[PDB]
Amino acid sequence: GRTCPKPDDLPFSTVVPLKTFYEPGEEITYSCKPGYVSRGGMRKFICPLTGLWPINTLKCTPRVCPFAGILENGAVRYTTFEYPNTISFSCNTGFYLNGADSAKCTEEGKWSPELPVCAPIICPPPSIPTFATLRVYKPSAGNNSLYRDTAVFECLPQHAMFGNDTITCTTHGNWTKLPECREVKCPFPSRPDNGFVNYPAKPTLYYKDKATFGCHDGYSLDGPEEIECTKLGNWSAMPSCKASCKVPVKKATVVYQGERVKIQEKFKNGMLHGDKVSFFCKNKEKKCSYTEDAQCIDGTIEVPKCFKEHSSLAFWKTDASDVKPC
Ligand SMILES: *[C@@H]1O[C@H](CO)[C@@H](O[C@@H]2O[C@H](CO)[C@@H](O[C@@H]3O[C@H](CO[C@H]4O[C@H](CO)[C@@H](O)[C@H](O)[C@@H]4O[C@@H]4O[C@H](CO)[C@@H](O)[C@H](O)[C@H]4NC(C)=O)[C@@H](O)[C@H](O[C@H]4O[C@H](CO)[C@@H](O)[C@H](O)[C@@H]4O[C@@H]4O[C@H](CO)[C@@H](O[C@@H]5O[C@H](CO)[C@@H](O)[C@H](O)[C@@H]5O)[C@H](O)[C@H]4NC(C)=O)[C@@H]3O)[C@H](O)[C@H]2NC(C)=O)[C@H](O)[C@H]1NC(C)=O
Ligand SMILES: *[C@@H]1O[C@H](CO)[C@@H](O[C@@H]2O[C@H](CO)[C@@H](O[C@@H]3O[C@H](CO[C@H]4O[C@H](CO)[C@@H](O)[C@H](O)[C@@H]4O[C@@H]4O[C@H](CO)[C@@H](O)[C@H](O)[C@H]4NC(C)=O)[C@@H](O)[C@H](O[C@H]4O[C@H](CO)[C@@H](O)[C@H](O)[C@@H]4O[C@@H]4O[C@H](CO)[C@@H](O[C@H]5O[C@H](CO)[C@@H](O)[C@H](O)[C@@H]5O)[C@H](O)[C@H]4NC(C)=O)[C@@H]3O)[C@H](O)[C@H]2NC(C)=O)[C@H](O)[C@H]1NC(C)=O
Ligand SMILES: *[C@@H]1O[C@H](CO)[C@@H](O[C@@H]2O[C@H](CO)[C@@H](O[C@@H]3O[C@H](CO[C@@H]4O[C@H](CO)[C@@H](O)[C@H](O)[C@@H]4O[C@@H]4O[C@H](CO)[C@@H](O)[C@H](O)[C@H]4NC(C)=O)[C@@H](O)[C@H](O)[C@@H]3O)[C@H](O)[C@H]2NC(C)=O)[C@H](O)[C@H]1NC(C)=O
Ligand SMILES: *[C@@H]1O[C@H](CO)[C@@H](O[C@@H]2O[C@H](CO)[C@@H](O[C@H]3O[C@H](CO[C@H]4O[C@H](CO)[C@@H](O)[C@H](O)[C@@H]4O)[C@@H](O)[C@H](O[C@@H]4O[C@H](CO)[C@@H](O)[C@H](O)[C@@H]4O)[C@@H]3O)[C@H](O)[C@H]2NC(C)=O)[C@H](O)[C@H]1NC(C)=O
Repeated sequence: GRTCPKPDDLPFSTVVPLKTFYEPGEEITYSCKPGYVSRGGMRKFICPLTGLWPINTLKCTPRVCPFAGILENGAVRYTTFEYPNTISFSCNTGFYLNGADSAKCTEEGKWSPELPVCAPIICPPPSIPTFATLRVYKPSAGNNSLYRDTAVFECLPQHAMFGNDTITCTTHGNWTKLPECREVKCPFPSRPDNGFVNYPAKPTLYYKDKATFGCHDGYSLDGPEEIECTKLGNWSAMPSCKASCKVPVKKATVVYQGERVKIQEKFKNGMLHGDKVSFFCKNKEKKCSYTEDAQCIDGTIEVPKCFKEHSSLAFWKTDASDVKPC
């Protein structure tokens, strides 16, 4: 007699019982696979005497989970919302994901886990360190702060801040490192030889107290006029009063700070300690002029050997300063 052959394999379906041939009268059942549905549901068929399976209209399609394309204050990555697809979640800047960062459309057509929600990152009010005060703080969310809000500490008078005055509200709802404020003391600064020092009239000097230095005529400071008590207990500097130099020649054109000057004119009131200058010398061979340097150090300046004075107009090809350069 005729038999029906092995039934067609339709997409996303199973057939029960599955055999390679059937006697007329035997029943098969097509079902959608878990996670699929079809217009009509299960199709049952009985092998007819002709041995021909009739037409099967079963169309098995994925279950569709509910629309999950919008995360308030964030983003969803998805292709479609159908079984068995995963969707991914993330939050805009300043929000955190309250829930799982992914979810799956299950064979039952619901999301697992449940869809998350985005919420504002918040820090509680910050603690004030000891001997610190709070300059810049205003809450931006009820009484709490929002992500990347800042607070600024300043120390009490006579206290140095170790660390940094500005804290930020982090992603972890806690603030960045607090700074410490300790009291710091400096010794009295030493009066320099050939000068004086002024600092405030009181028995101890603290962080940020200023001392100013002066020199007697004929001396200048070899460092800054004003110094301050630093966070490490020492002073910003300790300058000396150093001796000025007499102009070492009666008349000469020199280079000072990259320009030609008359040394008698530019330094009519002496040369300060530090003042550097270049004297002009003649190369007799190549009939041209070169410079050698000289510096005022604590009342002494060494004019180069090559320099020849009584410079008006005399020596062949005139003053070294007026001769063509080498
Ligand atoms: C706000 O709120 C937040 C929420 O919690 C807080 O955030 C936390 O920050 C703290 C740290 O302050 C975190 O805890 C700590 O985690 C440290 C890092 O762990 C990583 O490395 C571990 C190595 O064993 C490993 O177990 C982890 O897997 C982890 O690794 C990584 O994985 C990520 C991916 O997920 C990768 O991207 C990373 O690249 C990868 N990194 C690594 C290294 O693999 C941890 O070190 C720290 O331990 C200290 O404190 C413990 C206190 O009980 C103590 O038991 C530990 O021993 C340790 O201490 C020190 O010991 C270590 C050695 O174990 C010393 O280090 C070495 O010295 C060797 C010399 O012999 C040298 O050879 C080595 O090279 C090395 O230098 C170290 O010197 C010791 N230090 C001291 C002082 O003794 C701790 O467990 C916490 O997990 C964070 N949580 C969160 C949610 O963020 C935040 O703190 C809050 N903020 C404020 C301001 O309060
Ligand atoms: C910045 O952030 C800070 C910190 O959070 C914040 O400061 C907070 O500010 C709020 C308000 O300014 C303070 O709190 C609450 O104030 C209560 C006083 O008033 C009420 O009455 C007025 C009347 O005009 C009404 O208008 C108010 O709305 C309010 O009453 C309401 O009453 C109706 C009745 O019709 C209810 O329908 C409402 O639910 C109720 N509303 C509210 C909001 O409560 C004060 O009494 C409360 O105190 C509570 O909660 C405290 C939590 O810390 C707790 O310490 C207290 O002890 C007290 O809790 C009491 O708990 C008892 C048990 O432990 C309970 O016992 C009896 O009741 C039940 C019976 O069923 C049983 O438990 C028991 O058998 C017994 O009979 C008490 O009932 C219960 N008391 C109350 C009143 O419920 C609230 O504090 C905050 O205190 C304050 N927080 C801090 C830390 O300062 C600030 O506002 C923020 N800044 C900004 C700008 O936002
Ligand atoms: C205590 O420690 C703190 C933590 O380390 C210190 O804070 C840090 O300060 C430094 C410098 O002050 C910050 O870094 C620098 O950032 C520069 C990048 O700046 C940007 O410029 C881009 C243009 O090319 C913009 O597209 C960016 O938006 C950004 O912005 C602007 O910056 C302007 C000032 O320059 C400002 O006027 C604008 O309003 C602002 N605009 C915007 C949108 O931001 C780099 O060029 C530098 O090389 C360097 O990286 C550093 O970021 C900051 N720490 C953190 C976590 O942000 C703090 O200084 C210290 N306190 C003390 C007293 O030392
Ligand atoms: C006011 O206060 C303090 C004194 O209380 C002064 O601080 C001192 O300043 C010096 C330099 O400014 C610092 O010490 C050393 O710093 C550098 C770099 O140090 C780094 O590199 C070393 C490797 O050499 C390594 O350990 C670390 O990575 C470190 O960060 C060094 O090059 C140098 O180190 C040596 O100093 C020795 C003298 O003590 C010599 O024998 C060595 O040959 C070499 O020069 C340098 O000394 C410190 O910060 C600090 N020192 C101490 C002891 O406290 C501060 O300068 C002063 N200011 C004023 C204005 O008076």
